[PDB]
Amino acid sequence: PRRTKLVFDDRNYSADHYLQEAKKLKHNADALSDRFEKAVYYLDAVVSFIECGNALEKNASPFPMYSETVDLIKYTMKLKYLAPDATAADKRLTVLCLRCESLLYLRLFKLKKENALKYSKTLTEHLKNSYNNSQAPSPGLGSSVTIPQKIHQMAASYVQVTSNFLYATEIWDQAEQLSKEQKEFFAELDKVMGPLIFNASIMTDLVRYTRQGLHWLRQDAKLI
Amino acid sequence: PRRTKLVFDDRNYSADHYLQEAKKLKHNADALSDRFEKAVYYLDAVVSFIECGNALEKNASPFPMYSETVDLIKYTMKLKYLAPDATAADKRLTVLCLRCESLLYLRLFKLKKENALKYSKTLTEHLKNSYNNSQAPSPGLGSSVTIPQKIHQMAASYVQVTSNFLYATEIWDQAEQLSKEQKEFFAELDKVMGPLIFNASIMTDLVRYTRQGLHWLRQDAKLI
Repeated sequence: PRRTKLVFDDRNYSADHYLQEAKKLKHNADALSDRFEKAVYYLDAVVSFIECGNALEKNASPFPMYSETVDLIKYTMKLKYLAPDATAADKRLTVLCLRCESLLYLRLFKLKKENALKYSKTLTEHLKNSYNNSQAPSPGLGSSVTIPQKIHQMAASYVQVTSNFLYATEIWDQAEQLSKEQKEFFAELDKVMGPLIFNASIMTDLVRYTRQGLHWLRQDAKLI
Repeated sequence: PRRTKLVFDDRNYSADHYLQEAKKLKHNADALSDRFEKAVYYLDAVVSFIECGNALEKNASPFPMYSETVDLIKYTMKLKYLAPDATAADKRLTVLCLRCESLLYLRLFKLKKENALKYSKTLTEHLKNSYNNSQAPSPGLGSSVTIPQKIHQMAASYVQVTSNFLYATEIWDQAEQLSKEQKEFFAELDKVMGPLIFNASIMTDLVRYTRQGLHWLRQDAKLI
């Protein structure tokens, strides 16, 4: 097919503009019957939800916005890629979802990574001291520990923030592996848009990459 | 200056070959008097230590090897970049050290990332349950927690593994920021070698990039 590259608007709108545009696209997805046509419009809306979250950061928290669209991405992928009847378009659509989900998880981590590095040093120091203080020393030789409530909650949130990265790495490798089955399609998309970089591509780079991919999918799916 | 690109040997030697070559270069660094000439040879040895660690992975653990050369990288940077008399070569040498330290930290994380994702789910589940079980419920309304020793040590190691990534991200951004002060030098190095990718560049890619950079530094420093 003849490939065309989207011309992207340089205007930066407000979060409400993108949020209202995201809701209209999701409503279009809800009305549709076909799972692929639904999933395309769901990912289209997902891109607009990401734009609204990015608008929040450019204005002055995007964390709830990004978390809730991660949830929508998960629901979106359940519409189709592991199925035996899964088509090459389903796999391509899944790769685009995985790229968004991965980079969104990485953003969720980065928004609270200042907390993570402090907590890491404090937790490491307090865990070694609470373990030593719980175990009675035995001269001539050298089951439940108690910790402060503050250290407990610091541990809980530290696990939560670092988990977001753990998911970002795993989902990124998953996208990297699955694209091997559609190497030609995504080598072309990478050629036109430049490839997404895990630690370097900003939300706008991701938004345009995904929309350009959706453009080609609708062209192959003969949709509007 | 006229830039030349190193021709890299395609032979893959054993860990002992690279380890013995790394020790000889470090001994050369120890004998030298000049801090810059020492630091160049220290980073040269660091590259060979990395090659020995990579040889261990290609053979069949590289974790001690990589951790100990991270330590050598830290000592190496203390020889010079924040100093007021710091030259453009010191800053360039520091960027190369930071690239190695960052990617080595990321490798240290990746070697034990299977433990991290399991521990994340278990810790999250057990922390919420131990916190609820410690706090007495109060009908009509809806300081130190105790945890098993196994959950304690699982938390301790989970912090240790995820920390390695926290350092990798922070040191990578530090390298990214500092190269802005030497944008021309590293735009050229990136052009000849291809740019290092945080989550994608393997150890061999990093080894050659660093050695190519050291080549240019010795050329500008008029050293052998």
